[PDB]
Parts: sequence; structure tokens; C-alpha cells
Amino acid sequence: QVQLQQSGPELVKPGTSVKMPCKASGYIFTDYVISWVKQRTGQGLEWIGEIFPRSGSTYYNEKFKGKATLTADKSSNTAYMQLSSVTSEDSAVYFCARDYYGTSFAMDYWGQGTSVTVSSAKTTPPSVYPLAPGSAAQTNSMVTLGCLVKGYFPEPVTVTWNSGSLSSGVHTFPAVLQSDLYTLSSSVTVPSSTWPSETVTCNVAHPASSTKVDKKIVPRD
Amino acid sequence: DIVMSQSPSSLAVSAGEKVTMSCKSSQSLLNSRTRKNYLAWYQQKPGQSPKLLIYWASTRESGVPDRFTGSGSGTDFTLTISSVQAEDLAVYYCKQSFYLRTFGGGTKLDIKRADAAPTVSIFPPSSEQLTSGGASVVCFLNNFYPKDINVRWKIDGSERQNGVLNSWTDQDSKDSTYSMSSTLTLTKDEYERHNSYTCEATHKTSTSPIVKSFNRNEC
Ligand SMILES: OC[C@H]1O[C@H](O[C@H]2O[C@H](CO)[C@@H](O)[C@H](O)[C@H]2O)[C@H](O)[C@@H](O)[C@@H]1O
Ligand SMILES: OC[C@H]1O[C@H](O[C@H]2O[C@H](CO)[C@@H](O)[C@H](O)[C@H]2O)[C@H](O)[C@@H](O)[C@@H]1O
Ligand SMILES: OC[C@H]1O[C@H](O[C@H]2O[C@H](CO)[C@@H](O)[C@H](O)[C@H]2O)[C@H](O)[C@@H](O)[C@@H]1O
Repeated sequence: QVQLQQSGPELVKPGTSVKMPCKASGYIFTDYVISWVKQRTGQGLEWIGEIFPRSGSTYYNEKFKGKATLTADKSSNTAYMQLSSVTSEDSAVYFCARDYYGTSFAMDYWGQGTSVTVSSAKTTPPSVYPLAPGSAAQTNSMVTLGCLVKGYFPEPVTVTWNSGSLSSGVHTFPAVLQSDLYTLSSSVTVPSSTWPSETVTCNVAHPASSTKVDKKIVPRD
Repeated sequence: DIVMSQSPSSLAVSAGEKVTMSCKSSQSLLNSRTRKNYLAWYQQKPGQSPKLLIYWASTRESGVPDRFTGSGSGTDFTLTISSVQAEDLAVYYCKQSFYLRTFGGGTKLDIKRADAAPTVSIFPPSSEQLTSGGASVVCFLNNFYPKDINVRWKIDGSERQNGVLNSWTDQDSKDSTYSMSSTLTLTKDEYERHNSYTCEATHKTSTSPIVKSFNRNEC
């Protein structure tokens, strides 16, 4: 199947260069253009540039002409984007996309995006804390539990519950930065009769630190 | 180079209504030899990559439900969703490929629904956290509409302003509600010097706040 496989999160120091891969499989690599698109947190898509991997020919959004360099290795079916002299203005998610120039002239399959953060800060993994209610049972038909994921850097973190088999009733909140570290929380709501009897675990991933943590939620006393 | 404008920036409709959103280009996107306009529309849901909906202004991509239609020509284009579903919650972008590529600024689509009160839950610091020297108290205000809500914290009856961080979810496709987390962080020593912690939720669904409390020696 058509896939564009991008690298995981990149924390990079101001002034350095970063080079990120987009590994194409499942189609004829030299029949489509690879486009690269920037998205800052909560903002719009902004097109960077494209490479025609058959010829090596590149075209850039003039705003990115001094910043980006696009290349392609035909033998490995990999397109690369290098960003030079990086600043905090470059902190974003970068997508690559298969771009059907000459036919649809549309981007029909997309990478999952590579999150770049430009900072001098160190990588810090999160602490994960269980959120279980105090002795007073409150409104006890359903019970709300949670996970507090505190003190990490850089974004992103992802959270699931029971490896994703606990789906409905979940709310995962956007991260907030405070004093150079992020915190986020996630809630899950289950029937009171099913917990503590049947287990509830949050599964936290922090790809920049290559860390995964599971926190089982257990009742207090 | 080509410049792209979208309007409105956002809009709100109820499930089952129709919505149309607009895109303008600084130069015509109609091709000479061809009869096509090189204009595509994309849907981007929270935390997902963009998804192709329409190309050549009006051809639907395979798999795209037929409620999405594109129209227009030259410098003026439209995307129409007949009968919006709550799963259509997303930002919608147009994009020209006449010369290079240019995305419009996006139109955010929001869903209107019946007012709903928050379900409010409070949680004390975990013993894990407390061995760290710090102490977060967390309040979840879940599954409410509309989005505007106020939270107030009290320690031993007295309001508290510093150290309170708040975060709202995106509107949920499952039921079109919003949720909100509020976290009060203190040092462990300040947390233990006080006994009662309260979070109060003011929403338009009721004239009086919803109030949750816990006491450090409750059992
Ligand atoms: O980085 C956030 C925005 O990136 C792009 O914005 C550029 O395009 C604007 C509209 O022409 C210009 O005023 C300016 O060059 C940039 O802000 C993108 O167009 C936006 O959607 C993004 O939010
Ligand atoms: O391997 C399963 C499919 O993976 C890709 O599609 C997923 O990941 C993309 C990037 O995050 C998304 O845009 C897409 O919506 C996901 O389903 C791949 O592009 C597919 O062809 C595969 O079938
Ligand atoms: O905004 C449409 C998306 O709604 C859901 O996701 C939001 O609501 C969740 C429950 O509160 C949050 O955890 C999540 O962070 C929000 O993005 C739904 O899960 C998505 O599939 C929808 O695209």
C-alpha cells in the first residue's frame, strides 16, 4: 500500500541544521512529486517546496529559498528535507506528501509529519501520575479516572487507555507549556461497577525521549 | 506567485444543515490547453494529516462521501457540504497547483448543538507525585456545550489565582461537546498545610456553580 514514512520528533539546537527523511513505498517513486508542507502548532498549512525525483528538479516557495534544501535518493525511494540555520520560527510539524503533478495535481497520500522543535532545552521525559478519586464516591453510576502527564519536553506525547482498547469516554487535553516544561492530562469515564474490578491503564508515549510508560489506575485509601 | 484567500475563517452549523465555504486566487487557475482549474480542497481533522477531498475544483477523490461538492472557476471557488455530520469537524483548506502550490488560510467548521452542563470531577495529588516534592490537584469539566466556561479554585474556603493551568479539548465528533481540564499545582509543603480543596464550575446551563471538593483526611 502507498506509504510515506517520516522520522519521529527532532529536538534541535538554534543555529544547527536538521535533515529529515520521507521514505516512500508502495508505488513508482519517480512517477510522483514529493511536496513538503509546514504547520506550526494550531496554525495553517504552508507549502515549502517540491522535488521531481526522476530528474532531481526542485521548486521552492520563495520564502523558504534560503532555509530548505530538498533532495531525493532514487535508489532508496527516500526524499529528504534539510532546514539550515534553524530558529524558533522553524519549530513545527513538517509533512511530506505524494503529489500527482501532471494528473490530479493534488496531494493524495501524506506522511504522518515530523515534529521539529528548535530549543536549547534538554530532553525531559514525562512523569505520569494516576488520577483516582478520594474516598467520597461522587455521582456513582459512571466513574471518572485520569492520568496527569507532567514535566516533559519537547512535544509531543500521546496517550491511550488499555492499549487503545478503552476508547469511548476518553478526553485527552492539549499540552500547556509552563516554566520550560509541558503538562497534559487525559480522562476516561467507565461504569462504577467495572472499576476497580476490571483494570484501567493509561499508556503514555514520549517519542523524543523514546520513552513509554503505563500507569495503572488503582483506588486510594 | 499566486495568493489564496479563504472565507469565512470559521462557521458554525447544526448537524444536517448545509455549509458552503469560499476560496479566492490572485490569478486565474484555469489552464489554457486544458479545461481544468488546478484547485484542490483538503480536510484536516485534529491530530491527523490533511486528507484530499476534491481536485480539478470539482472532481471528488475516490472514497470521499458524496456530501462534499466543489465548484467555481478562474479566481473564485466553493466547497459545499450537504448535510453536515459531527464527524465533519475539521479545518478545510483550498490549494492552487497552477504554479507551485499555495494553501488558503483554512475555514474552521464548528458544530452547533443543545446546551449541556459539565460533569465535574476532582482529583487529589497522587502519592507518586508527593514523593517528588510537588502536588497537583486536577479538575475535569467534561462534555459541555457551549464552549465558554469559568472555573474557580478554593483552598480552605479562600480563592486562589497563581498556579492554575487550563486546557480545552477540540469539539468532540462523538457528541459535539467540549471538555476542560484545570490543574492547580502547589509545592508539597503548601498542599499539606491546607486541608480542603474545591473547584467550582460556572456555565450558562445553570445559574449556580457546580462544586467538587476533597479533604486530605477524607476516608
Ligand atoms: O505560519 C502561519 C501561517 O503560514 C502561512 O501564512 C503565510 O501566508 C500569509 C497569507 O498570504 C502571508 O500573509 C504570510 O506570508 C504568511 O503568514 C499560511 O498562509 C497560513 O495559513 C498559516 O497560518
Ligand atoms: O498502513 C495503513 C495505511 O497507512 C497510511 O495511511 C494512514 O496514515 C497516513 C499518515 O498519517 C494518513 O494520512 C491516513 O489517513 C492513515 O490511514 C497509508 O497512506 C495508507 O495507504 C495505508 O493503507
Ligand atoms: O474535533 C473533532 C475530533 O473530535 C474528537 O476528538 C476531540 O475530542 C476528544 C474527546 O474530548 C479529545 O480527546 C480529542 O483530543 C479532540 O480532538 C474525536 O476523537 C476525533 O476523532 C475528531 O476528529
